[PDB]
This record gives sequence, C-alpha cells and structure tokens, in this order.
Amino acid sequence: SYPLEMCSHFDADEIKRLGKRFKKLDLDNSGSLSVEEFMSLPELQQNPLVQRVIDIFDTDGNGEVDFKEFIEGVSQFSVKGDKEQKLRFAFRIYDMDKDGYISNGELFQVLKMMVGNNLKDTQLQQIVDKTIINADKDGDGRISFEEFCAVVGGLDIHKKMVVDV
Amino acid sequence: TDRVVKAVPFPPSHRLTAKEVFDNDGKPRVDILKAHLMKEGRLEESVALRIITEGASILRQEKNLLDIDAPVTVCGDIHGQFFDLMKLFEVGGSPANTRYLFLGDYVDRGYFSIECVLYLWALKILYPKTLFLLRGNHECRHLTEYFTFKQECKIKYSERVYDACMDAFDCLPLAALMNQQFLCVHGGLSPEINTLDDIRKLDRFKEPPAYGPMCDILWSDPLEDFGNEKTQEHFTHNTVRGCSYFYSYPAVCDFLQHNNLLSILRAHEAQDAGYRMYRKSQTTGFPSLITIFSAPNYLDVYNNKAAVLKYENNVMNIRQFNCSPHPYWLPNFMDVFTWSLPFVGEKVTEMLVNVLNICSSFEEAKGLDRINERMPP
Ligand SMILES: [Ca+2]
Ligand SMILES: [Ca+2]
Ligand SMILES: [Ca+2]
Ligand SMILES: [Ca+2]
Ligand SMILES: [Fe+3]
Ligand SMILES: [Zn+2]
Repeated sequence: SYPLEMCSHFDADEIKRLGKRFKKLDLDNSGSLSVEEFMSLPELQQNPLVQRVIDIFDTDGNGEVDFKEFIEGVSQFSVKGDKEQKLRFAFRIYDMDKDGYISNGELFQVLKMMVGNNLKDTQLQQIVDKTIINADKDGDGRISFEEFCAVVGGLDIHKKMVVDV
Repeated sequence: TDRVVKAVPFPPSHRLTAKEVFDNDGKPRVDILKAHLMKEGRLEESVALRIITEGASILRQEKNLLDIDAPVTVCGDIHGQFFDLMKLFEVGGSPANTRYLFLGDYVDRGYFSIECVLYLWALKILYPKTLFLLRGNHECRHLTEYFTFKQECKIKYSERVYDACMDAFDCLPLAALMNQQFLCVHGGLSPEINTLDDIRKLDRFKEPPAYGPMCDILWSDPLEDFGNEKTQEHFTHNTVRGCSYFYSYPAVCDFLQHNNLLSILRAHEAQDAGYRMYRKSQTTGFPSLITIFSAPNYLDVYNNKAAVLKYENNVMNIRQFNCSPHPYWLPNFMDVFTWSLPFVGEKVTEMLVNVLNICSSFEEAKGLDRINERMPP
C-alpha cells in the first residue's frame, strides 16, 4: 500500500481512468497483466505485433506487465508525446534484445512475423540484407537508432501513433 | 553471425575501383565486372561514370544506321533482366568470339537495369566493332522518369549517374543494316521513311519526339491482324502505344522491295515463344518481318520464353531459353522499413485502441499490361 513511481504524460484523471481499464483486464487480480490475459481480447489474437508490444512494455522483463509499465507503455502514444519518443518506440519493435541496435537476424524474424507466407524466406532475407547495407551508415552491420531515423523521419508515421485516453 | 538464412549470399559491401575495372591498356575487366555485378556489387560512382561516358563517346561516333556483317546474334528486349542477360551470352556465345546486335530496351520493368547498362557499356568499350547496341523506346528520359530506372539509379548510385545515362542514350544508333539484307530496328516503320537514306538523314542526338520518324522507328508495331488485313492500307494510328503507327503487310512489302531488302527484324513486343515470324513475302518466300524478344518469363508472370537470332552460313537459327533465378526487390526499391513501418503504426495503434475500449498465363498477363505498353502522359 505504498505509493507508486512512474514517468508519463498523464494527469491524475487519465491515470485513474487507465487504472480502471487495467483492473478490468487483470482477471486473476494478480496486479500485473499476463500474456494470456491480453490475448483474451478477441481483436488482439488477429495481431502479429501483440507480443512485441507486450515484450516492449514489460520493462523489467519478467513476462507480465505491472501497472507502472502499463502506464509508461501507453504514455508513448499520448498526443502530448513527441516525434522521437514515438519513433524510439517503433525502433524497439525491431530491436528484440533491447541492446539498442537492430541486428540482421532480428530484422528478419520481426518482418517474418508480419508477412508470414506471403514471402519465401530467401526473398525476405535479401530485402532484409540490402536494407541494412543501404542504411548502415557506420559499417557495423546492424542499425543504430540514429540511422534508423535517417530512413523514416520524413514519413510522419509517428503522427499516426496517437491514442485518446 | 546473427543472420537467419545463412545459405543466401551476402552482397559485396565493397565498391569496385578504377584499378579493378580497367587494366593498364584501359580495357575493361569484364570477368571481374560480371562477377561483382552478379553478387549485386556496386562500383565506385566515378568508375560507373567512366564506363557510361567512355561508352557514350564511342556511340557518338557511330552512324544512325549501322552496317553489320554476318555471322551475328541478334537480340530483343532486355528490360533490366540482368540475370537472364547472363544466360543469354551463354546461349548466344561469348562476345569475345561472337558478333552481337541488341535492338534496344535495356532498362525499365526489370530491377537490374543499371547492371545491364553497366555491363553492356563495358562490353561496347571492349568490343567497339563487334558488339552493337541500338535504341529502344525505353532509352529516353520520359519513360525512365515514369518507370523505375530513374529511381533505380538514385538508390544504387546517384541522379548524377542517371543523367549520364540519359546523355549516353541520345548517342544510341537507331537502326542496323544487317548483311545487306535486313533492316533491324526496335519498333518498326514510318510513313516518313521511304529509303534507308531517309534514316541516315536524322539528328538522333536528343530525347525522342512525340511525333515523326525517330518516334516511329522506336514505337511502331505491326497490325494485330498483320498479313491478313482487310485493306491494302499501310499505316494506321497505334491505338495501343498511344503514339506512332501500326504498319501493314503491304507497307512492309512495299518498303522491302523499294529498298531491296529481305526482311525487317524488330523487338518491342512481348512474345510467348520469345519470337514471332510473320507472313512470308510472296517474292522471296521469306518472312517479311520478325519479332525477337529476349526477356524470358517477363515481369515474372508471363512465363514466356525468350529467344535470340543467330544468323550464320545462310541460316537464321532461333535459339530459345527460359528464365534464371534472381534476387528479390521490394517494388520501387523500397527498403523493409518504409514498407513495414506504417503497417506497424496501424497495428499497434489498432491494438491499443482495442485495449482501451475494454471500458466504455501469357495472354492473361498480356491483357493486364496494355496501359504500360502505351505512352506515359
Ligand atoms: Ca495477471
Ligand atoms: Ca513486468
Ligand atoms: Ca539487437
Ligand atoms: Ca549501424
Ligand atoms: Fe518493350
Ligand atoms: Zn519496347
């Protein structure tokens, strides 16, 4: 029954509202959302990016999502959030080990989650390869966040990553 | 190390230098060059520029209408299909010991147009008098602007290189006169062309105009019912290209007799068997017209063969061949990020909104591509 620290764009209200939505989802009322509980959502199972989000949200990497991580996780999409914050999030979709770079095999696997059988593995591998070659400005063979943004800044997809709370 | 499909070849991050591309006499190192390119390697931009320009200065010195001796292997559309181009030289023979004539259309539609051009110009420089290149309809700014070539150039190299290519194209000859029997051209005939001298008289050094003889040579097709036409009418307007004409069996026959030629060899029209031989001339008993087409399984969907013509010992033999596997590219050379990202944005947004509402065939393919045969606006 101690108080809870977090960093986010929300005020007491939006946080209180989010808390009701959190309680509703916590079935076992354990205080931290499991993947099983997430996937209980009908719309959600039709979605290849879900566990990425969950894995990104799960800051502590324990496999669930406590309320702090829940809030900070959403806060990313707040209308008050800026361009970089949203882009940084996107980056982390591809950066599976969270080491801060997007590796080759990583970029492959993540894409594979999204295209599935609409591509032969060799084809996917190739565009995956050439992408890096053309974006790896530093020659390391993976992708920094700086280099990532170099490709996509002009796309303003970040403007599409907004939710009303 | 992290890589998933390690079987698959990783492309040279190296860019070939002047010393790796030209030997001490200035001759290109094609074996080195062919290999790099097949591994999807790039050159230094300056080396690329050198090749395009050294080739262009040769072309600039050639006549509008080349005079070409047999034996010769003659070829149709290429359309960026570099990996088939490789197979082609295998089938038609080594440029080292074979005389070649290409009827244009080297770029567009294929995602390896710049490689074809590079390799081709390289070979021209090496074999200035035994390898010959002509102009297709795609060798111009208008179409490359409209299709992928301009784009291909920027991604892989620069626009500065695309421009160098545009200038090199203006130098491309328009027609060949083969063994004093065949007029060879990309498209076909023109109402404004009666004799061969008529061809010699043109200024080819420019972007092809929207009207007139230089346009017609690059753009003309024969009638759909060629040889069996209901009228003895020569030219009618090409309602399929949007410009230029359809020419009729009489038209070709009049021109052939008037100029004492045996036939006309052309590309410009996709063919399932990689070639098409048209109605025999009544006089010569030899097909008045031949279409040749050298892009097998064109656009990856026609599943057509390609062919080349090998003229030798008085025999016109058609060698056919099938497609060869090649690297995948996302359309308009997109990278995986630009392609996938908006899908991501949608998909996570989709997710969060959801979470927050917890509380309240040849002929087939031929038909689908008619707008793309036609002229860009
Ligand atoms: Ca739980
Ligand atoms: Ca957690
Ligand atoms: Ca990583
Ligand atoms: Ca890098
Ligand atoms: Fe064509
Ligand atoms: Zn053509």
